[PDB]
Amino acid sequence: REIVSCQAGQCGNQIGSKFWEVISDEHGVDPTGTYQGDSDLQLERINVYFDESSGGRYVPRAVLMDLEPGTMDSVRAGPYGQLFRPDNFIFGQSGAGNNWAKGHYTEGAELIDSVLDVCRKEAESCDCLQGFQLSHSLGGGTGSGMGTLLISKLREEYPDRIMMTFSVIPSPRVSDTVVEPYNTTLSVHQLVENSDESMCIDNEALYDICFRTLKLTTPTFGDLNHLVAAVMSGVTCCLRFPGQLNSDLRKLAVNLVPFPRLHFFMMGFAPLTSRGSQQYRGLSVAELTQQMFDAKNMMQAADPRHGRYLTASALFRGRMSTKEVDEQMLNVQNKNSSYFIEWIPNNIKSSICDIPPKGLKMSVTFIGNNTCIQEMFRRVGEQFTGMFRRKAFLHWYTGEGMDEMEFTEAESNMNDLVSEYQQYQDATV
Amino acid sequence: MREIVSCQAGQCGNQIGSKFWEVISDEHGVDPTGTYQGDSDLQLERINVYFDESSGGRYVPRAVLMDLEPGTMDSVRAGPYGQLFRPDNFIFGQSGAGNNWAKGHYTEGAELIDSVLDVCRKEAESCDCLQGFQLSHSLGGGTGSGMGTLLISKLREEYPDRIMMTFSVIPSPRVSDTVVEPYNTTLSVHQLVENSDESMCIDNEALYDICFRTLKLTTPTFGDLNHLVAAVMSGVTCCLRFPGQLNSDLRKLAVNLVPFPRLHFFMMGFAPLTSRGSQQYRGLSVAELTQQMFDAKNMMQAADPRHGRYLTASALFRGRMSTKEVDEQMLNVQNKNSSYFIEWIPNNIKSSICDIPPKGLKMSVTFIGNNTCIQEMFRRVGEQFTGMFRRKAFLHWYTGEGMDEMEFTEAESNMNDLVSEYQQYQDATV
Amino acid sequence: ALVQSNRICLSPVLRDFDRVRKGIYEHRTCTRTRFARGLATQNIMLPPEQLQLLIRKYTVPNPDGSPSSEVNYYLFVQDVDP
Amino acid sequence: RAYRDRRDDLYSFTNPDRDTVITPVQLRRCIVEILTGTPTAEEMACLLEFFFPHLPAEAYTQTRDNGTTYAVDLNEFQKRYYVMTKETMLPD
Amino acid sequence: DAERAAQVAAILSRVRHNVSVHNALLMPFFADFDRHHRGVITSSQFAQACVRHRLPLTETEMHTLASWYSGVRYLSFVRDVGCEEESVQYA
Amino acid sequence: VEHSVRFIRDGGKMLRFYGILDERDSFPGGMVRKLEVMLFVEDNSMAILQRGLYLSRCWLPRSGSVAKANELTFAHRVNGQREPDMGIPDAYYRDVDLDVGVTLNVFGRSVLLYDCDDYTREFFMERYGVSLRQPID
Amino acid sequence: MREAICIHIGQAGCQVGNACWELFCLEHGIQPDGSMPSDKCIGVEDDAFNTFFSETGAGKHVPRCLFLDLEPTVVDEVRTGTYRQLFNPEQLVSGKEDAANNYARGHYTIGKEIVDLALDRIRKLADNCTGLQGFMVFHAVGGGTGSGLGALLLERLSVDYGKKSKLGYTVYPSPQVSTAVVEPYNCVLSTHSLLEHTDVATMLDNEAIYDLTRRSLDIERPSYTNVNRLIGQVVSSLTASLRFDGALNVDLTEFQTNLVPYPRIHFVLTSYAPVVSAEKAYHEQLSVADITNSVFEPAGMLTKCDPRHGKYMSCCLMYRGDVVPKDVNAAIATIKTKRTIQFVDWCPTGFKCGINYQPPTVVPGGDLAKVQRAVCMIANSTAIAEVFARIDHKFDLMYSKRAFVHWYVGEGMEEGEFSEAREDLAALEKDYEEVGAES
Ligand SMILES: Nc1nc2c(ncn2[C@@H]2O[C@H](COP(=O)(O)OP(=O)(O)OP(=O)(O)O)[C@@H](O)[C@H]2O)c(=O)[nH]1
Ligand SMILES: Nc1nc2c(ncn2[C@@H]2O[C@H](COP(=O)(O)OP(=O)(O)O)[C@@H](O)[C@H]2O)c(=O)[nH]1
Ligand SMILES: Nc1nc2c(ncn2[C@@H]2O[C@H](COP(=O)(O)OP(=O)(O)O)[C@@H](O)[C@H]2O)c(=O)[nH]1
Ligand SMILES: [Mg+2]
Ligand SMILES: [Mg+2]
Repeated sequence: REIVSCQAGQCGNQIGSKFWEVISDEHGVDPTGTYQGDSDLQLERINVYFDESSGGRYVPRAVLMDLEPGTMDSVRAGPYGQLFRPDNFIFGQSGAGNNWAKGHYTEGAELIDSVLDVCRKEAESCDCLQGFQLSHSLGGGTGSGMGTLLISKLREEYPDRIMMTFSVIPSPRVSDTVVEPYNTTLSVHQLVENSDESMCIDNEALYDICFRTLKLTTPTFGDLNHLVAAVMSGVTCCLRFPGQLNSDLRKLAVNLVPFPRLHFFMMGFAPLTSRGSQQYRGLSVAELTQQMFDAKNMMQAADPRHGRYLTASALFRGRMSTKEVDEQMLNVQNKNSSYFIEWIPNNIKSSICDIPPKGLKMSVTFIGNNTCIQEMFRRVGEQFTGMFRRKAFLHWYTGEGMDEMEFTEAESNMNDLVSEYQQYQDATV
Repeated sequence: MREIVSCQAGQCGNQIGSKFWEVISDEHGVDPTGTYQGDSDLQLERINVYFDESSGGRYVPRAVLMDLEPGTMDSVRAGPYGQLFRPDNFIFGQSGAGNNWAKGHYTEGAELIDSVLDVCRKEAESCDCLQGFQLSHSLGGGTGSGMGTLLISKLREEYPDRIMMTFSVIPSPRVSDTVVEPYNTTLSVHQLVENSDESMCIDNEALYDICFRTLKLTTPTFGDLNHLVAAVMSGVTCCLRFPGQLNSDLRKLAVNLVPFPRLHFFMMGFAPLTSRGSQQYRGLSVAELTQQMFDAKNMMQAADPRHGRYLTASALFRGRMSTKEVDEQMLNVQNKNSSYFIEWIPNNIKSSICDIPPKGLKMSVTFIGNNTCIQEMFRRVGEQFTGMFRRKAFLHWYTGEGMDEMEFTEAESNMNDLVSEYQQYQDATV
Repeated sequence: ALVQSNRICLSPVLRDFDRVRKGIYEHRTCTRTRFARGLATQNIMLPPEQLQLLIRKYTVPNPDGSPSSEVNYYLFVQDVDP
Repeated sequence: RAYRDRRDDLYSFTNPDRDTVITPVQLRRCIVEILTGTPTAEEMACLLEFFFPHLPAEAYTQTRDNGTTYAVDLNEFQKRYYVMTKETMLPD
Repeated sequence: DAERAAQVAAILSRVRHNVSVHNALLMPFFADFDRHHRGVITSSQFAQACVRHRLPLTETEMHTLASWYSGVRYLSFVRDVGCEEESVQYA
Repeated sequence: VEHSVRFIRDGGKMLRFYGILDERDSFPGGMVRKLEVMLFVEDNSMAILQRGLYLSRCWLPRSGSVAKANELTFAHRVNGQREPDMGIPDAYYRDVDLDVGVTLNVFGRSVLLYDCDDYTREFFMERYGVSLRQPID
Repeated sequence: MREAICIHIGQAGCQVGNACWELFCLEHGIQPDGSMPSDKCIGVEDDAFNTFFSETGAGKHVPRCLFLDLEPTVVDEVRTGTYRQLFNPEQLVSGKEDAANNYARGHYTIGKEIVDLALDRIRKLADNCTGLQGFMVFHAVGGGTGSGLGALLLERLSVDYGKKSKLGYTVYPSPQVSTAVVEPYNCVLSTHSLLEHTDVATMLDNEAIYDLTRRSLDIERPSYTNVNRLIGQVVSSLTASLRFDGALNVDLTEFQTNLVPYPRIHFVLTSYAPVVSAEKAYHEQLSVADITNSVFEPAGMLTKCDPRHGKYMSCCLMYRGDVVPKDVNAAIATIKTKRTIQFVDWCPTGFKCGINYQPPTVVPGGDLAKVQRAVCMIANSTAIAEVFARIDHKFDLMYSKRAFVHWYVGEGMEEGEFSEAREDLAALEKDYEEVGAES
């Protein structure tokens, strides 16, 4: 029933802060944790993401992780930053240094005992813990290293619990470091082994959505985090609110993970339109489906046209009829069968939740397994082998308690995952 | 249900479409606010032909704006009814069209036709029953001609069975305000011939003559010109949008006006059209309607109907009028001037009655004619094109964006064949 | 109200009924049967009581003072359609 | 010779008189805009008193000169430069 | 009209300084506009002549000068602005 | 005649007003728009600038509907008047109409004028001798 | 959007640009300080200044201009004059010593040490422009800087920016009045640059403007001030189509395509009307037909070249102000019926028209009067062969006996450059005759 959230790195911490922005907005929770909602449905499942105190204050089931205390300080200085527990701010004195070696092996592992302690405390507090959620970036030091280490430890401790991750992977148009190849390569195999479902986010696609769709001039990290938090909150709408066809967090996993290695998804939100263009866009299931399956609306920088959809899930929120939410999926499958895997007709789950997002009448979140997710892994592998062939930047990793062959192992794991995606894309009946 | 998706290519097409939506929202009782204020249920009965409903109950036109320059986009948006159009239908590029068919059809238009077709496909899918694509453009321009031809070309394969109206403004020597009329018109007509199931030619010189002698106006701007075009552009869909004693639509018109596939070029006319001083004096009747309808000074072409013979014609009569009377007046005009018509295609004229007249008009009629004298305009354009092409002038521009002389020769041959078909059917005998 | 809703023009049909069969160009009066003729040709279905009331109000009196079988349709047209 | 104002004045635009003197407004605009200096009120008051000894204290912040009633020519400017150099020199 | 007189005097002083600096003759430029040698040119004539001479004057000041010398008495204007060959002190 | 008399005396000069157009309650996603409602006095015609041209060169009807100028009978254009007739006299807003604190019916929407520039104030004082109201928030 | 970068080479180019910018500032309402007062509003279409003026954070408007000269007198005069706060300190490049009225000096010795930072400034201006439409370079081929440095800069711009629009407003030597004796050499040598690396060349010689002002402006003794003001009025009339909205809108490439029939043939003569006397009151408002007839009349022409000796190939007319398309078309029809002017056989239409609703603006104390309507002509005609014939006959006369050639030789240019320049000019005259010849 309960989802416990963990937030690693600067990217993960800010994204989680905006996630709790959205969740408190939806559930009518003040910065001081006092309930102010106008409906009983908020209190009826407030416990999923919140825990009540003696005084009635609702504290998030959130844990914060960073080897740099600056992001923790910024979070506490934020508007809803006072909502979190004080002990969940587990921080290191020395920064992560943008190094997976000392974010995962020496400095990350030294501090990870306390984060396992608080995660255990949250798990004990939960009546029937539905699962774990993580938010981080695969290109950073502590978001990648400590995030993967937490994923591994929590997988070892709770084998039968769903474990979402939200990984902000980089793009050529966004690269603001030189070690994305190394960090991403060292993190992808850990995510493959130890995560039930991994949800990919790319700042390039976020910026493309913010300009081409939202018609913004200066879209900031706040707007990007709001966009990702919309999908994060739309994942668990069926858990937190009733609907004619709800879904737990394991519904999506079981209907979108045909094979253990294939659990990498691409995100998508609808309706998404500029403030001035809301006047004409008629809110309907057909328009929702169109913007859902539009390639540019995908907030992960890949083209679904180049690949074939393994599976899909559309979590609709609002008062809409089931006839259209079924017929639109049938229509898109029939008239774009070339974009879906042939040996699995009816690739799309459709879940219905009664409560729509605040300020909207109907909305939907898209969770999609498509083989075009292999293009980004391929480019990251090319970058990784280009840097690794000449031992570039490798001394930072090797001197901090690492070995040479594990890099080859991680590269081989990425290549195996890419090969599996390609051989399921080109497979024929 | 049955509906038309409109496209506006070039600044000419954009302003014509802006005035067309002026008129259409006037008929359907839609203020710039987009809501409905009409006094009749008949306006809402078939308002989905040109409009789509929004979440708030407002109505948005099914218009796609197309120009490589953003200036006409801004002007149309700033227009009185510019608030109706969807901003995502405003497809424009940074670099101007350069007044070049090659620029508008091969290099600058190719990179924007993807977005244009995306918008058109979205509109078509959203529509319950696609019926027609209407385009408004000028063949004498750069992006009105090249990009419009490209758009209709790529739309033809996507929707082969749906009607294709083009409202092409072909320039005239008296209104020739460019030097590449021959090149652009020649490179556009061969596309239109096989990519438009009904083309409708608008001639500025003749609309100006209408404003000068039929209306007696001294200094008119482009406003009443676009109003004149929009009059017929709206009266074509009269039976589509409103009931009548003899209903029709685009395909009824096309089936009754296109005897052979390559003869689908039409000339337009509107009646009545009187000056204010003589407005109260003249008695509006179907007799005056037909008399002005079959008169050259009311036609919208600088082509002389005496030198041609009407293969087919269509009068969309709007208003409450008697069917026997309209039909017998068409019979009377045929009998009075049988030489002006064609013997081997009897019953040349298409009378279609619409119950609802234009607002403020007791009765009206729109005339669509497949007369032969379009061969005169085709011949003059071909003569100018040959004069330019022999001396090679202004051709390095077109060859710059990848075109070759073979395309120009093929376009000239296509225009020659098109004019020769009309020449054959003018003197063809039973 | 029906007239500005449906763009109703009873003037030509009423004029034709005034001048039909008759060498008189215009008399500005017409029979009740021909008034109902014009309304029906314009497709305005009305109750018989309403039609009788309208023709009684717009009828022209005979010189002796008794009501006649003719309706002053010109005043009706002027009052209804401006 | 003058600061920006709603008036469309060549005096505030440039020095139309084309005369070889420095007015208080000219010196203030020179220090602020072309010398990339940002002195405070007291610093600029001291500078203006050093350059124009007879300028009234209320005219330090004035937005327009009174023609050329308070100005320093080339010789006076060179003398002030030599004084500022003396402040660098050793005592004499 | 004390304010107008003071403004006119200041404008004339500025033009006098500019003309003394430039040592430029204004009579041919101003008298080309006087076709009939009547000593009167209109406000546009005076404006174009002063713009020719590039005198440091704006439109409002220049119209004020034309009104003060009102047609414009360009001869008296040149006398007032003064020159080595053409000044009030010359006579 | 009168046209170029106005071009010489009133030609090219311009009256700015600052206005607020409130659309929040009208439709979802409505935004308050800061506009400049600006009147050419030679033609006596208004344009609106969104602070971005909200409204182009046009005469803005008092009723807020240009339907009678769009009338398909070409009675809207007069030979000697560039201004459309609209079929009724004094049908378009004028400078005497424009004032601070006035809600203009711009084509069916209410734009409230809250401020004017000193040039507009001076023009009104010089020609009509009316003191425009002080600006409002 | 629709940005156009102005370049000003040499003293003539600098002064012409000064007039152009003093016109543009008052046309767009921007004061010489660089700001738009909120008290009064001059223009209705905001972003109209974006073509010529770039917005700043503080709210000012910096011109997209490069005043490049090898000598510092005119650039210092600009730095001192009323437009110092308008113009950026950079893009105001002044050298240490002039090109000495020598094409070789300005193109080979002194121009090579200045073209690098000239191009740096051009790049810094262009990267700001996200929708740049073209370059407009003002210079005089008669002088040394405008010839040599102009050629070098045009070559570098052509090789750097590809096929972007390039309008060279050049003050060609006049048939009889002249300033220098090396002017024919400079004109002939600059022809290489004005042919291969100039999309449209606009002749603006001085005798035509002097004759226009002596007659239609009632000014007995005009000057370079009037010359530059008329040139700036022509430039503003050309650019008003893209700056302001109008019935017929044209752009750089829009008129360049309709104006240049062949790559070599891109020299266009210009004429402007109504150049009515602001000295003259009581002036009747001229009609469109009247102004069109005056423009077609060689009296009101900005180039000293009589079109009756040649034939028009493509005429582009910009009608600014309250202009009716039927006034325009009646004027065009009357012009075509008129027989004193002839067109070429292969260009029947030959008429390009652009109507803009903005009337011309008047500078303070300007010879031009406030008019409702005006029309500017850009005419490509075969009659322009005569000015080339005059200039190269003068070149041959002065070159047959090695006069004034040791300066060019010693300033780092080969003797064969003169011969190939003469051959190229002869080829230009020959192909003008060929295109004017009947088919
Ligand atoms: N239109 C116009 N032309 C000018 C102006 N000043 C000079 N010229 C032209 O410049 C030509 C003489 O060339 P130069 O005196 O050498 O000036 P330049 O072309 O800039 O060459 P440099 O002096 O080396 O910089 C004359 O024939 C004039 O046509 C002016 O103010 N306006
Ligand atoms: N969407 C989003 N991305 C962010 C935000 N902050 C940082 N990032 C991304 O995170 C990446 C850097 O991660 P980093 O902070 O170094 O991770 P860490 O070293 O583990 O803390 C950059 O490429 C950013 O694109 C944010 O607030 N929102
Ligand atoms: N009827 C009418 N014709 C127009 C209008 N605007 C332009 N034209 C005609 O279009 C022709 C030039 O087209 P052009 O502007 O170059 O088309 P574009 O390059 O595609 O924008 C001219 O001959 C005009 O007569 C208009 O508003 N109404
Ligand atoms: Mg039917
Ligand atoms: Mg020089």
